[PDB]
Amino acid sequence: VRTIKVFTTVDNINLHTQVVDMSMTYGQQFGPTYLDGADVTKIKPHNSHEGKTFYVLPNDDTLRVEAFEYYHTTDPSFLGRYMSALNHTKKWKYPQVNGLTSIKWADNNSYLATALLTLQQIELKFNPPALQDAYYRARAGEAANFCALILAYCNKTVGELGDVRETMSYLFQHANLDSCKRVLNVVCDTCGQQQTTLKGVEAVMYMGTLSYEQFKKGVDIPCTCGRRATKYLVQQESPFVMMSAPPAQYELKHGTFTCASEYTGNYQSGHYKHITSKETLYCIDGALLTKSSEYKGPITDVFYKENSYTTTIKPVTHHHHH
Ligand SMILES: [Cl-]
Ligand SMILES: [Cl-]
Ligand code: NA
Ligand code: NA
Ligand code: NA
Repeated sequence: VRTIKVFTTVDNINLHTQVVDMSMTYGQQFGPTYLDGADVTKIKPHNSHEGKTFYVLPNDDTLRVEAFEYYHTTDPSFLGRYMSALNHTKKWKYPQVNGLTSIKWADNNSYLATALLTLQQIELKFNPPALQDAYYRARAGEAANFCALILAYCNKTVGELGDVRETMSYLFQHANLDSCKRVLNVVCDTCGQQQTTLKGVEAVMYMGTLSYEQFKKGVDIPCTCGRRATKYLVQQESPFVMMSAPPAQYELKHGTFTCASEYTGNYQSGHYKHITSKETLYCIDGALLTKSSEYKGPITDVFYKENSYTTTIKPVTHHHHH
């Protein structure tokens, strides 16, 4: 019997010494097994494998705890999905574009590029150590592990079409937003008013208008007493807000927003671009960069800086002048 020593892991930090029989596959001994993303389940150990680290699934109590502590998931397919994605994302390129880590287009990944660019411009701290560690590396230019984690957390495979709003939602669900608070009021014709308080992810996301200013002034909505009704922002406490809507032609004005995403083309037949407001408006499209003084396009998501906002207008005034 010929053997080699290898290490198994679920978090690539805590290692577990193993002695493997070179006459059996990794799968026969460990279950599903990966070497830096590559599936070696059906491969028998090589001499060159000695001392190397292999990912396995969290198939015993120790690994189950290590994987939960690192990733904050007990989804049994998570490690396989992460490794499957990493085998691709490690071959992607991550150019620095206008000082930010982007992603060269591959595998329908434009939604990931604009999400990654956005993260580098808003204040957001991740909760799972896995995302903390990988995002730090991404900021330094080595974003393969971070991108593979995004795929795994969002349950998207490489090549699958993704939505930026949904992707940000998943990332925010794995981020510390406990201090974020939103208070809204709805004026329902002359039938009454209703205030609502939102926290965390729900305090920083809105679907229906791209304009933060319009949300402060008021948006028209239905209520039980008709379509003469107005919803507006009373109070906001957060370091950013994200305003989203179905793609529509929209003008982005320098200095009035932080960054945005555009979706050109048709449904499930299109492409995302990133627009960032710096000294001028830069459009980052993967590895590509252009500039303009004004930008108009089919915008889907706009990000704004915030700290603390409180309205200085009474309900009836928003209802009648928004
Ligand atoms: Cl972080
Ligand atoms: Cl989390
Ligand atoms: Na950030
Ligand atoms: Na950086
Ligand atoms: Na959270």
